[PDB]
Amino acid sequence: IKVRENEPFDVALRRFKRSCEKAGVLAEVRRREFYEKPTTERKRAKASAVKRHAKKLARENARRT
Amino acid sequence: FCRFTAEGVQEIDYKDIATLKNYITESGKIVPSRITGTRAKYQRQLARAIKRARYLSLLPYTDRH
Amino acid sequence: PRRRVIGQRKILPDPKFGSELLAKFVNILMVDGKKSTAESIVYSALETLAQRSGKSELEAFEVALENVRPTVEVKSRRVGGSTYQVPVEVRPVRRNALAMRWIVEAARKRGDKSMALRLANELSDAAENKGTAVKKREDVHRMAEANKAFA
Amino acid sequence: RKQVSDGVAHIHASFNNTIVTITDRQGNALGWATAGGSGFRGSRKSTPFAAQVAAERCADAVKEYGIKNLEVMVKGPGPGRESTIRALNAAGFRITNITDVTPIPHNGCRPPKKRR
RNA sequence: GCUUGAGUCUCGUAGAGGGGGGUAGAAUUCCAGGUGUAGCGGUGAAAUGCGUAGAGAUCUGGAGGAAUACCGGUGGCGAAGGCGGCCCCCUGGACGAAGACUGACGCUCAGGUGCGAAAGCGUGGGGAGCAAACAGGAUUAGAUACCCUGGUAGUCCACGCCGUAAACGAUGUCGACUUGGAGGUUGUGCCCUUGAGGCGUGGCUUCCGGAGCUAACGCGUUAAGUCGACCGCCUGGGGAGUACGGCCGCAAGGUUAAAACUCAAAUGAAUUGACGGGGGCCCGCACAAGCGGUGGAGCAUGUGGUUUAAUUCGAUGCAACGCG
RNA sequence: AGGAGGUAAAAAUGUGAAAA
Repeated sequence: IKVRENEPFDVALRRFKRSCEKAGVLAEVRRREFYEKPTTERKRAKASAVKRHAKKLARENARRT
Repeated sequence: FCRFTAEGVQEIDYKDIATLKNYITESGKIVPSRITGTRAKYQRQLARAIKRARYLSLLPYTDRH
Repeated sequence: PRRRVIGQRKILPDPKFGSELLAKFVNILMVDGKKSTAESIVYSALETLAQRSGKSELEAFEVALENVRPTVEVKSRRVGGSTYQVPVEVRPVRRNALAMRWIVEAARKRGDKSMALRLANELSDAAENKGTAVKKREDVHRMAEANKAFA
Repeated sequence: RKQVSDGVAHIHASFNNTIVTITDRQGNALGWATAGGSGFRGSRKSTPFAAQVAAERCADAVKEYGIKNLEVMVKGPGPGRESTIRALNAAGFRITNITDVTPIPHNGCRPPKKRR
């Protein structure tokens, strides 16, 4: 976003776009707030995501590989 | 997993705005401690010192000024 | 519908030279399973095309085939959306096969003649890119350049 | 006319339409755009390919004034952000700064609720 | 009198603890001025509304207010609710290595009192954005629903009133005992500080489970486990947390709280199939990419309805309908 | 691996006595 690439700007260098803005937070910051509906959503989704941290730490299973 | 003021205790302030340019990312945004390795009360104390520069107009609200 | 694909199919060309290329016209010019009645006609349909457009039967067909040869095709694809279209350029296998589709499609109309002499009109028409089969080839060209909004 | 040399392009964008205002370092804007003034009415009005033609309305009707080296300053949303900007690049101009500067808030006034 | 009970003090730690007041920027809203253009808007789709008065829109500037994107985490404080931009004023409770001191001042507690998110009301305001009732416009069997654009009260502030929840870890309060392992957070001790270190010692919590317990799911050091103490609650569901009266409340009602009456149920976990306009994978011409038939017409045939003496009888999505 | 954007509008009633 703060990119000039002074004389050659022939390639876009669009990697500060997606994980920062233009779809990511822009589909999550505007409406549907209630001040604590995120606490009905952070407690569901991050707990579904911090177990995605933990399920690789319980990795030994019926693979046998 | 880095070394800090855990067992080799130190202080962190607001005046050193160049190092306080590191505990925000390059827009003025305070990155969480989760990525930069630091600790919560070593950031929550510093979060006031971030805003004490933002109250004193040194590290911004936004990159449009 | 899902996994396995066979290779090529095997049709039987005209009795002067082995030509699977020209047979694809002929087998689609084959109406009602009748190779025979086509064999009387598709030679006469090739009698009128070649020496009135200019070339012999090697390259006189692409006078009336490369001019009706498309370059763009469109189809509707949604990933879950507003029922929109995601188009692609088609490969050589289907492209000029679609060019042969318009010519038999133009073969039916313009009726005061025989099937032999109805094929005389459009093959002579498609030779100089003034074909009614080419007219349908010019309609498929305008289904690009504005209807490619999703990719 | 004055043939304004330095311009500042405010692509005041949304998903469907955009009132692009082709300003300068002053702010004065003789050129404009909408994706609705071009048209493609209906579902196809919700396209930044139409904002591209709106940015092509920012790429014509001003060749008389010659809007040289410019700051792309796009505000607002739009999920097709590789369509609206490069048509302004296709004008033959130069983009001095490629900025997606948006008025990002601190949540001062209340938002309503939707998607039911 | 003593001390392991409770508490006080010295030396340190922490933050949205609570009440009030100053003060900043971005976002957005209205408007003046320069430039300028025919569209702006919204959704599953569309329209409403608005714009030629020169809107949406860019920059400078004036006039506003509350919430604080990221920092910010099952982390912190507290009786609960609840409370996070920064600072200031008053003030609050808790934890710990190491000690002194009063010397069981300990625990709970109906009545009574105060507080309590939220909405409502009375007096005067903030009044920008959003927003019950309302109008117009689509979908629609009605839409008096979901949806869109404006907009009354409200959301914010001062003093009182109502004193109510899913106030939910649905688990009251206090104390003791009772394998643990993996992290977050603030303290912190002995040792060589000889690098983000080796090994212990408390509190607040998330996850898996042995002993034990349970109807089951499951709780598991904050236990539904092992015991003792005080207060409160329950006696089949529904009727009803309604009514007469009483305390209180301007109002809206809260609270204590039945009965007649009806049924033989009501309620909860789990088991196996079924169902979803839930999903992944796989298959069938289900579909995408094609040619020709059925449906318009002549002819050949069966049933139903009908008429009639019966127009044998049965079948009546199908897989009965060129069937017997 | 660690994490984000796009993700659903039309189809209702079976109101009643079918098991050792």
